[PDB]
Amino acid sequence: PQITLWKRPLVTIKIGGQLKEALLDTGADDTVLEEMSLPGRWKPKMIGGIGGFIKVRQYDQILIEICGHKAIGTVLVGPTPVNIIGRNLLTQIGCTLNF
Amino acid sequence: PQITLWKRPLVTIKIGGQLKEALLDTGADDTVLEEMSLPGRWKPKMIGGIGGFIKVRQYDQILIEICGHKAIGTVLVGPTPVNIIGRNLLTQIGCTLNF
Ligand SMILES: COc1ccc(S(=O)(=O)N(CC(C)C)C[C@@H](O)[C@H](Cc2ccccc2)n2cc(COC(=O)N[C@@H]3c4ccccc4C[C@H]3O)nn2)cc1
Repeated sequence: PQITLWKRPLVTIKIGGQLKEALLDTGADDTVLEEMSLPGRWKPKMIGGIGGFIKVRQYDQILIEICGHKAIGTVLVGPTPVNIIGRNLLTQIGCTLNF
Repeated sequence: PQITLWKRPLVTIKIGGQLKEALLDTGADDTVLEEMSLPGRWKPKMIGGIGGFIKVRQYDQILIEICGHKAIGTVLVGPTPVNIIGRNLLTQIGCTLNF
């Protein structure tokens, strides 16, 4: 579908058998979720944004369904104040910007 | 035009008679630029992101040209590490998300 930007581009995602809401975010290279229960191993990480840096857990090859589109890829989990879908998954679901 | 997300969606902008590069960013409600010389009055402000909060200067009704599309609107200026175009201007240039 097409989505306009008069409101936040929020979508429903399924990950780890849990349902969540997340922001389609073209300015994020990576996908970052608030703390949640995930299975398997993780690598410790740091990412920066406006405001300063956060330590996150990098999870690889995780399956995620994004407004019904499956994707598999890296998901970082940590103190973000908003669930964010970044370019690493946006490309896999065929998402593009048009103006 | 259409832009895919395998790379950062960076565009050229003109603002205050200066040329800059900026990130098309669907997860930003507002437009935020690194420190720059702007004319006229500004209001003091605070915005939050991943990482913590920043104080910014809110400038209103500023003209900005975004990859050749004019827009007029609020522009926040401050310690952001990347020039960001947010939804308040993305809608004015007719930008949309498609998947
Ligand atoms: C009040 O109006 C606002 C306008 C913008 C923002 S935002 O914080 O800038 N925002 C939303 C966010 C809090 C989820 C937009 C978001 O796309 C930003 C863009 C950004 C990126 C880098 C610096 C400042 C702004 N965003 C992106 C990410 C996650 O980013 C990454 O995937 N990692 C890269 C990375 C990793 C280490 C160091 C620097 C960077 C730059 C990144 O592109 N978090 N927020 C908040 C309020």
